[PDB]
Amino acid sequence: NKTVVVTTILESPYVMMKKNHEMLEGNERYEGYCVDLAAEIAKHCGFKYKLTIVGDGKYGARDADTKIWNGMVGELVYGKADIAIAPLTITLVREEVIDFSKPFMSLGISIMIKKGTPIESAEDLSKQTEIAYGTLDSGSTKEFFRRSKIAVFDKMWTYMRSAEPSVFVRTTAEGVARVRKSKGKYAYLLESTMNEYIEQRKPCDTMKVGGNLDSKGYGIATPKGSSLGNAVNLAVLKLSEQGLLDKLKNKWWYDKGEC
Amino acid sequence: NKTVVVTTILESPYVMMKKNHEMLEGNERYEGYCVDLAAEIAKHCGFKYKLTIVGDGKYGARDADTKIWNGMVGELVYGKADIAIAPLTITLVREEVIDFSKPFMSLGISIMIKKGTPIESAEDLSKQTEIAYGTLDSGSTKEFFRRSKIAVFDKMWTYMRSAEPSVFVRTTAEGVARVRKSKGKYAYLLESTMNEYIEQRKPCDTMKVGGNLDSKGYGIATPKGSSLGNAVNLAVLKLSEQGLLDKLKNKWWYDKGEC
Ligand SMILES: CCN(Cc1cc(=O)n2nc(C)sc2n1)c1ccccc1
Ligand SMILES: N[C@@H](CCC(=O)O)C(=O)O
Ligand SMILES: N[C@@H](CCC(=O)O)C(=O)O
Ligand SMILES: C[As](C)(=O)[O-]
Ligand SMILES: [Zn+2]
Ligand SMILES: [Zn+2]
Ligand SMILES: [Zn+2]
Ligand SMILES: [Zn+2]
Repeated sequence: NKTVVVTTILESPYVMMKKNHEMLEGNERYEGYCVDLAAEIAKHCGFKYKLTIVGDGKYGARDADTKIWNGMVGELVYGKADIAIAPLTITLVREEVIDFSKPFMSLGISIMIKKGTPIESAEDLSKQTEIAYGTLDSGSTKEFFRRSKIAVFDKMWTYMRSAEPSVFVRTTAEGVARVRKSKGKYAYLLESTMNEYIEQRKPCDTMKVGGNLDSKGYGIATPKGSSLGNAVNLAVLKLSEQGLLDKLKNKWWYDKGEC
Repeated sequence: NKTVVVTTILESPYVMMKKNHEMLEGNERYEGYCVDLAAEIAKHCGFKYKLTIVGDGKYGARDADTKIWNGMVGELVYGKADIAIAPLTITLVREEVIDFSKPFMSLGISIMIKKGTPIESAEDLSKQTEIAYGTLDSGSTKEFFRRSKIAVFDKMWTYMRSAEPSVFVRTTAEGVARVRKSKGKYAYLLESTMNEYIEQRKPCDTMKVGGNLDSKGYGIATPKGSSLGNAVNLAVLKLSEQGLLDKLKNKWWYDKGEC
């Protein structure tokens, strides 16, 4: 019986450093939605675990011409972690190389603007040029636009992939800072979950506008054919049905919202 | 190469008899979201199929005494069908005996009222007796209330399980008709998908009120360990990422709206 290595990512409010983390040890250094969820999954499946932050700070993408997976997906694919408990989006290209539980949280790509920005939709972004816009790198949102055959989204991708300087950012935090610092001249495309969270945080100067561009979910991921997969899947469904996932969302998004 | 037997259920707008069904044969008798979905799934997985309407007209529940499954779930469990393509809710007790694809559509339990009924929430229903309320039999909504430790819902189940005359119905259509003819003295608990569909159909006298009580999804189901399960799962994700599922939702819900 071995300690399960959990890969996750510093992404608020999923996993964050506790204020006093320096004086704490192991799993106690972290807090957030996925820290709470990991404890519950492990309890219900009966395993001990170690939270580890993914080394390259990425979600997971396959390099073209190198074909190596980076991020949390890479940690699973190459045997460095036993399970990923993170806001990791269920996508076809990932499900081909790793296993996902049923989803524990729903989301869709969405638009973040600085308040007052003259934008209400993706169509709006696509039909103008004054306001720049981009996505996270090495994630499922970038891939959505890269692959889309829908005219509005193809138009946005054609713009974003060629825009200079780059409209892509390394972390969600970078995208949010760029929105806040650009006086309305930058909009950020990110998952509704993260958008909704930031909307509840000081300085309360951003907001989600328009509907979501797609509809999908986060899943708990394991290496393909892992024996952990079945129990983890059943645990997600149990925690869903018992209302835990709704409680955790309220706790980390809304209960202590600052706006 | 064998023709795949698909079990499904007559439930609008998922599977409906075409107006001219009496002169049509086989799969062409039927239309709707799940008829379209079946055709897409079959094309991407490369099989031929026959749509069959579930014999007992039920989704699926286990008899507490005999432990025998009925409905579509039973047809899969006992080898009568190869796959279920229907608004079949992903649940823990079901996933223990059959396999589900990743979800193709989201839903939550919701309240249907006759327009003008003084009800805004589940909490409202629980705190009164003038307006009776019930659910579908042999489905996931009934099981939700039976197994709910949440205060308001637990209170609701105690009322419903002992209600006389019975507040439970055999079909969604029976529930809706009961709302429409009870002059506001019956409210129906049903999935948001079906609620939102009915609200857009003549005679436009019903309404979805309040938020959803939970958050979950429908999946394509296969018997445990079936060879079809893998391909079906990937096909759902492909259709999701293509925007096809969104297209079908708009086609059958809102393009066909008449209120
Ligand atoms: C997260 C709660 N859901 C809803 C949900 C999640 C999700 O990824 N997608 N993708 C779609 C395409 S429709 C949808 N609905 C859920 C949870 C467990 C089992 C099924 C659903
Ligand atoms: N959740 C995304 C990362 C965030 C984004 O791409 O917007 C993923 O799994 O790649
Ligand atoms: N979709 C439900 C049936 C409808 C309901 O229970 O409200 C099921 O799979 O059981
Ligand atoms: C397994 As428990 C009810 O202590 O989270
Ligand atoms: Zn620190
Ligand atoms: Zn628990
Ligand atoms: Zn197709
Ligand atoms: Zn009770």
